[PDB]
Amino acid sequence: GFKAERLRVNLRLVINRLKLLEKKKTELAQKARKEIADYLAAGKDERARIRVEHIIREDYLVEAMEILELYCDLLLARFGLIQSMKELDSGLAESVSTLIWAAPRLQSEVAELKIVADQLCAKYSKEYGTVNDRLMHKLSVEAPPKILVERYLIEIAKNYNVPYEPD
Amino acid sequence: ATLKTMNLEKISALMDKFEHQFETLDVQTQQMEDTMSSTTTLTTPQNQVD
Amino acid sequence: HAENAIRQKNQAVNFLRMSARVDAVAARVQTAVTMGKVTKSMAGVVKSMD
Amino acid sequence: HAENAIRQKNQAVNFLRMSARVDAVAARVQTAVTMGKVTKSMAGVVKSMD
Amino acid sequence: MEKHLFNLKFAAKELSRSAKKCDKEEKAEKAKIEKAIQKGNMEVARIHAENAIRQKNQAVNFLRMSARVDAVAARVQTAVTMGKVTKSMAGVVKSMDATLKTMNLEKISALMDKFEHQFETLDVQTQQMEDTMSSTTTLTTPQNQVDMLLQEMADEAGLDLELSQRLARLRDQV
Amino acid sequence: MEKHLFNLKFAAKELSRSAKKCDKEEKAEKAKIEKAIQKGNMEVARIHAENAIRQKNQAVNFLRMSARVDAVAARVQTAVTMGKVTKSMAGVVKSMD
Repeated sequence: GFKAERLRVNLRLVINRLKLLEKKKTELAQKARKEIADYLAAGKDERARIRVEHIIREDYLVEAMEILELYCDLLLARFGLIQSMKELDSGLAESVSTLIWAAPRLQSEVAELKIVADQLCAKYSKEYGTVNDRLMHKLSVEAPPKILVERYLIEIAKNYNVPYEPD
Repeated sequence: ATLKTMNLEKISALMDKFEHQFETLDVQTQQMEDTMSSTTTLTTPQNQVD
Repeated sequence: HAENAIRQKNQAVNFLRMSARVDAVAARVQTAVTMGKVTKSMAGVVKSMD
Repeated sequence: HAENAIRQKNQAVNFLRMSARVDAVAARVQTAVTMGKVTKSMAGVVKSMD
Repeated sequence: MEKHLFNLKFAAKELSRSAKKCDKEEKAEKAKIEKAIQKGNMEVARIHAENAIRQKNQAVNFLRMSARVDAVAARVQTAVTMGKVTKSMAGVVKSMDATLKTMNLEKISALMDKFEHQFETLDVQTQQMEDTMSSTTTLTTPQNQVDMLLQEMADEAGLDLELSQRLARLRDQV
Repeated sequence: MEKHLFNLKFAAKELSRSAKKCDKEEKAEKAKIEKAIQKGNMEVARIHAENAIRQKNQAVNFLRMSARVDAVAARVQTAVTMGKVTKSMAGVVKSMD
């Protein structure tokens, strides 16, 4: 069943957890681009390509978390309309749909999205028995392109003064 | 054990109750000081303080 | 501190006036006690001379 | 340390104003106690003179 | 959690003391290398050399382990302290809930109105008390003597601030 | 509420002493950085450098936590004092009644 105060509390918890995960994962990217530069200085290149695939996935994850933080703050702003109306607003449909979409995709790191999506499905069970395309691309379980990887290596080599040769 | 006996929802409720009870206590001390001034108005004329 | 100073001033005036009144009544009660002692001593003189 | 210093400043202003109010009420309760002692002593004087 | 915090801080201190004693034993083994080369014993010199290199790298490993355990012990220590803060704030919440239900704002308002009105009645009491205390001892304070004494002692400081017969004759008239 | 006020003031003092000892250990680790670079041990220098940065940021965190707990302890202390004032004024009211 839908409880409004539970949904408000869990949206604030999602905001706080996503802020902490953004800070922590940007610091982990700082830590790991140095070891990608260490692999490039040691000479192993395909190893550095796979580590770059890891860090590209982490950076897409950070941008996905700031998109979801934007949408949860939008629900905290329009929570009066949420608690008042019974029909889903057009300004809320994108946010509610992509949070219900992204909550199984981010079940591990943010455990309050499961509760937020359960409350939103209980609120709009009449509609759900839309989703942001850029957010779906950032949550997509798909390997990044090789030119993006090579380009990523180029700027790592430029920052850490390591000679690297692309394809 | 501590994070199952005191969830983040229980922390949020406890902190909202903390903040609202200090709001009510500040209202209490405000009307207390209002009475404590009105009782002893005759020893502090406003013109003498001015 | 200004309303404290004005309060201490008027408060001291009130304590001074109360002290004046209580000292007046205590003086009259003290001469009551002394003339009662004089009355008892004169009654004892009357019965001893009788 | 700057927000600590501003907090200690405004906190000291609040404690000073609370101390002023409680000192006003304590002065009036103290003259209540003293004039109650005066009232009991004058009632004792009345019954002893009676 | 305080026992495990104590054990983590003790483990960090043990790793730091192990790094200190290994850096001391490195210098001792290097002095033994010098004495063995002065005596001309190259197998003894190689044994003390691999001892010195082992004590060096061993001290680096103990130092890095001590750094990691000290990081985790710092975070467990702020865990313990903020858990104490959480329990104290929950106790403050329940104690204020008890006091604010047994003494409402309506009860404060009634108590303060009764406080103010009782001091009004007490001020009326002390007023009529002082009125009687003046009327009893009127004969020791004539008003004319107090008036002339104030006039005298104000003229001395330089501040500068009969009727019964007239009213008796006017009562005699009408 | 006096026990919880004592525990909050003790927790603020513990966080302040933790910030002091971490700012002391930062200077100790920086002296160890200097000695390790004079001896030529760069891995030891990096270990002591990350120790020094950790003690610095750790001391900042303990200082901010001590500031928050000291704010809440000040407000709980004026809660306790004005509750004592309220009980004394209620006793004055019933005695005058």
